[PDB]
Amino acid sequence: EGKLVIWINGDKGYNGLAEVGKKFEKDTGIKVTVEHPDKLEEKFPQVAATGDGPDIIFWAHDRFGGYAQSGLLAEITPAAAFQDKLYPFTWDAVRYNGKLIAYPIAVEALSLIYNKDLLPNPPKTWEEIPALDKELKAKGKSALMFNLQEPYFTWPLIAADGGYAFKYAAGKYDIKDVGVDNAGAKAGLTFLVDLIKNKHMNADTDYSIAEAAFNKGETAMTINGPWAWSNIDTSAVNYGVTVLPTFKGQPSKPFVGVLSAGINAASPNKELAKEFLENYLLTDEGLEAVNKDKPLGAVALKSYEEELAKDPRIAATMENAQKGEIMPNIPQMSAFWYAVRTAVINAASGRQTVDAALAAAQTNAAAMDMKEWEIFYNKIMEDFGFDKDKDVESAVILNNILENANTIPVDKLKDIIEGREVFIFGAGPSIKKHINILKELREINYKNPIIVADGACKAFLEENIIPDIIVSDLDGDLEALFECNRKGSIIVVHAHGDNIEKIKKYVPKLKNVVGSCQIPNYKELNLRNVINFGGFTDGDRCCFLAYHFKAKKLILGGDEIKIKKLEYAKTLINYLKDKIEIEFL
Ligand SMILES: OC[C@H]1O[C@H](O[C@H]2[C@H](O)[C@@H](O)[C@@H](O)O[C@@H]2CO)[C@H](O)[C@@H](O)[C@@H]1O
Repeated sequence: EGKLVIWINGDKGYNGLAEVGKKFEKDTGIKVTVEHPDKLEEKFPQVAATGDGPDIIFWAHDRFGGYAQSGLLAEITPAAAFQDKLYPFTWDAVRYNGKLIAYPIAVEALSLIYNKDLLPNPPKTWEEIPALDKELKAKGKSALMFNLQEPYFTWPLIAADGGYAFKYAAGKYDIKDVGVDNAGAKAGLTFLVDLIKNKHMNADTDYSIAEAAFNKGETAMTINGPWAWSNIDTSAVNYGVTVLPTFKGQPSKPFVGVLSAGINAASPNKELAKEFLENYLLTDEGLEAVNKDKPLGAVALKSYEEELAKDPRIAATMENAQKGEIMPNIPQMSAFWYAVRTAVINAASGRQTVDAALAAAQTNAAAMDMKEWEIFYNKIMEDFGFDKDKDVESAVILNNILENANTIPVDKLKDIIEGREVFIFGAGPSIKKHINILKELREINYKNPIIVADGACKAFLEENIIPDIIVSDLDGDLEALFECNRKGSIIVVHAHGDNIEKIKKYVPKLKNVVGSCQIPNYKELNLRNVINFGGFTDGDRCCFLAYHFKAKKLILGGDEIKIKKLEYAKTLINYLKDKIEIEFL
């Protein structure tokens, strides 16, 4: 690793980035290898978490906040002379918790691309597209085709009439205020699902299918970004780039991306990556070498944007950009994108209704997703030596057992845990002291939810306080638990590679059970009786649980492999201290 490895998406001008790398090698003899693996935004966090991966990563800024909170990105500290060369708003896109975590490259915004020969007057509104499609279908052509597998391309329509991802409240994105299932979101998605049902589009259209059909003159319109103009030029189709159509009188609001280059925190060539990006790529000569391969958009480098801003296609990119919103860079963006992706794919295929698709996305958009959990998960698994495959087998087993015996619906805990000051109790030393604080606090009518770890069951019975929820792996004294379970307590049973025995044993004899697993696949495994809210120990898992179900504020009242679990606990508890009030007792 005496050289530079660079990762950028396959739809970008990586050949042009290689040209810059060749010049870097020419002057410093440092070989530069540009790669474009599939799903690089998801592969990088995995390879980087261990110390592997490229030296420089390229992607829209929206993923970089999750990379930084995981500690995967070195902090960039360019001289003020260099920062002044880039627009300040592009720097803001890559600032996370006051630290710049990447170099901004170019502003990406989707635009409407139309065939002038097939359609010299592109439509101004979505509503008039169905009439245009049947009209074009009389000539063997379609009106519109674009990638329906990535929510990036359908979000402009979903957001036109009021849809939003996370409310921007008082200078901060409120991860609790998600707007993917409000009136506007449903309206936008419905119009898109109607387009499929009415045969104006196919739910199967993906990137390649849409690009092929448009560049072959089969469809009159597509929706894509500046990177796609290069292939359209080669296809000889006479195209134009214009403003996206309006929906219900309101403009389409595409999430605007800023292509950014992050430096791997484990890379041993940090200073080399710094000089390459600052002195080779982010120059008029360097950005253009990339731009002539595949257009970047509105570049962040001021000197080079003055020339591109004259291009009418770039003019439309910014007009569409000004009507949308720069994406957040917060770590929860990964969860939002998965939620919307699944909702669209499910509502498009008809396999699920628009109402239920968005309602499911609403829950899991703000819910912690297995993206910042992949980091903690495997870190804990090999640190203790747990068998990753056994966490699978136990999670699956737990699910099948709950399919036919004595379940409680998830939203009944949502009935308890919401807008309330939930009490979380571990088996700590001050349990009796803090339980005394709570009792005299509950004795005065401040009677709000109570979630307790397994080892605290008997510690609560003795004061005749029946916990509302109990998080347990069914390891120790189960008698105290069982008594609580029928006096009202809901039991959240957690799957453990070392607990598969007692799962099959004690579960069927319990009432009011909800499933838990640590495994991060499960959603892809399509397990519907278990859930991974996040967390390692019963204590911290209680916190993820209350958080997962929209709890206002947490209130807590609780051989090295015993000391090392208490560290992951505080590690994971501090993780949520920036997402929910966490007042200790
Ligand atoms: O579809 C969700 C996806 O949207 C964006 O991905 C864009 C990216 O910004 C573009 O530069 C280019 O790579 O096309 C992608 C669409 O497939 C977000 O940047 C990305 O995080 C998100 O998952």
